[PDB]
Amino acid sequence: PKIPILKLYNCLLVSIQWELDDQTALTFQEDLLNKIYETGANGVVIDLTSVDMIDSFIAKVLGDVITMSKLMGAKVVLTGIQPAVAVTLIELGIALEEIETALDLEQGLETLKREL
Amino acid sequence: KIPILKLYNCLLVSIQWELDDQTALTFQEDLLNKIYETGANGVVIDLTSVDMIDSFIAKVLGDVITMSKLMGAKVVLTGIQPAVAVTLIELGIALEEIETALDLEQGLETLKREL
Repeated sequence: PKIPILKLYNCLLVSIQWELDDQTALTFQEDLLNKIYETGANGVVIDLTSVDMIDSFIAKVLGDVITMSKLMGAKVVLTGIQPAVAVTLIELGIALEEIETALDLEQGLETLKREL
Repeated sequence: KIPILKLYNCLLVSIQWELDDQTALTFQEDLLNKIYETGANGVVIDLTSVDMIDSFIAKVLGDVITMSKLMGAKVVLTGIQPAVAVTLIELGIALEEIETALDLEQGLETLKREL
């Protein structure tokens, strides 16, 4: 079940809306970077509003895809992190300081535009 | 399930899968619910990645557009492929009422302009 990526002008929009799977997150990390490279988008906003909990594997995947996307030249934003997910990100801890984070998808896109 | 994004007062659904008849009704049921929950005035359905479609799914696509109008939301279809265009015409669903655009951004633009 590939997770979709939306291209809106110069931004990539992602919304995860189900329990993530180790095998799925790896495909998502693989797919997002290709989409950045194929489209040359300036910014990505990843929505985890519908993600109840995550594992350490996903946490590392999520942290790496933020770091990798920035290297390819795209500023990244996370939105909708729930308390359960926030705890696991802190506990590894993949709460990278350079994580620009937002409360909601709209706000993240707003923050994304003002950064650029 | 098919994910649906909410940007301000608009719904963006992109179908990057291969949709069977089972998924289409799930989509129809979920989209009409999403409008009612969100209070969205417009929705953009991107069919750019849909290689082909069948007559049954064609019909649900036409019903979704017309049903969402009744709820008060405007529907724009984007990225329809030639193969899909043949099937849509074949059923006769293709009406002047269907508002359509080439890609998601143009479809979203057409939406804001008419609201």
